[PDB]
Amino acid sequence: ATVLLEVPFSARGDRIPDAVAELRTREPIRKVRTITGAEAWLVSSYALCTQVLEDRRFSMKETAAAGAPRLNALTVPPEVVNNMGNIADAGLRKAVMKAITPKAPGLEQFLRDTANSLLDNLITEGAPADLRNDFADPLATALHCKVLGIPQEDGPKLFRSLSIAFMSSADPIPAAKINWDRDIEYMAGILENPNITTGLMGELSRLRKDPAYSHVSDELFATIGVTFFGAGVISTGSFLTTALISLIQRPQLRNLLHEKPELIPAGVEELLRINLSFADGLPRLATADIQVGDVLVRKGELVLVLLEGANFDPEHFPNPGSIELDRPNPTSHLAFGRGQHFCPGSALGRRHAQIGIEALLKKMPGVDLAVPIDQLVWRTRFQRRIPERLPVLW
Ligand code: HEM
Ligand SMILES: COc1ccc(-c2nn(-c3ccccc3)cc2Cn2ccnc2)cc1
Repeated sequence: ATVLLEVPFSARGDRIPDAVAELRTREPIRKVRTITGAEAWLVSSYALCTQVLEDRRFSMKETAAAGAPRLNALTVPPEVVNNMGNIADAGLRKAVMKAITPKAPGLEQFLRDTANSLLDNLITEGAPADLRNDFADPLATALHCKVLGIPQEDGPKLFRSLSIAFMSSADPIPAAKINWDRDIEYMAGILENPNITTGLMGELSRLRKDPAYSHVSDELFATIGVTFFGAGVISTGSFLTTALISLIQRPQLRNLLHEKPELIPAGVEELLRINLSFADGLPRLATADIQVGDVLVRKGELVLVLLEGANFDPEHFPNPGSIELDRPNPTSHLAFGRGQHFCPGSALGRRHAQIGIEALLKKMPGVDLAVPIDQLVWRTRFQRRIPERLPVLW
């Protein structure tokens, strides 16, 4: 006898398990057991993943309900699971989304300067260099301090919350509440700090004192800062890191993008499509009985939308494991989700990766792994898949 199939299948971010394609072909929605012991429906085809994400009766907010089957333990207060809904109800969605576009004058040049300085320091120190800890993550942290309007010198401490905040744990995490409360206190202080006049926090600070927002809570304002810093930094740092592995693995593509940087946006779009950064399916709780493929999902059941299921589906992306810069449907992947909860930072995440890669290829055109790929250490029980270190030479 065997036990019910357990998710996640693998913490490795450098290869997709053969099991994904087998499930997609034979059982594109099928029952699995999560790390908490709960049962869930794992959805692994493009067509069914899109159906789930585009039907709001598969609810994000209700995943936080007491007694629900859980993918993993909450690491934030349950109301924060509905963060974007709370932002919209407060009348803040347009202002938040304007503050986090990569369009602020000087932002791209800031990103370019920061990337180049980080790379110069690695060259001075000599190979091997760690492109996660000493390039991709600092670049993500610096970008998000700039976008939020907060001091660069505060970035490192805020960053150090993230290896716990973004755990994917079977049980509640005591350190997560310690760090959450401290970071909330920090952002609350930022809102009262007269030096903070730019970026997302500068704008929130002004709206907070505007009569049209006098009954929006100070807790929500601080929460926006904590959640956008954390989600943005973890997502961009982790995506860039694993994208760099996929690029290093492909010397022909590396050289092409070095020789024609105008193709970097199309290359980043394919790197997004093939990215394994999300460690778990996206969770949703059914609020009605809904037919998904051959399965009638019942009200109250947990559904997990496997992004690499959709993004490697050959019915939608032929030759799915190959980076092709000339696909006719290049942005139709689900790397940023789909529907009501589509990533509000998508443009910023694209630009972070594009500029980081452009700078790396100019400074280190011969970049290559400094260890055999099987020597990378894949973080476990985390909401992203990332190597603990990414050692390179050039
Ligand atoms: C390449 C980088 C990024 C990737 C791959 C990514 C991926 C995603 C995905 C897949 C979702 C949907 C989650 C779901 O539907 O359950 C999402 C949502 C979200 N992302 Fe991103 N993201 C990235 C960058 C960013 C940045 C830069 C920010 C903020 C500065 C950000 C903030 C958020 C937030 C707040 C949500 C929740 C949206 C909602 O619930 O409506 N992300 N992201
Ligand atoms: C729906 O927009 C969201 C945005 C962010 C989060 C989230 N922020 N942080 C976090 C960030 C910084 C410090 C500490 C915690 C962790 C999560 C993800 N998480 C945990 C439990 N359930 C979801 C959530 C929603």
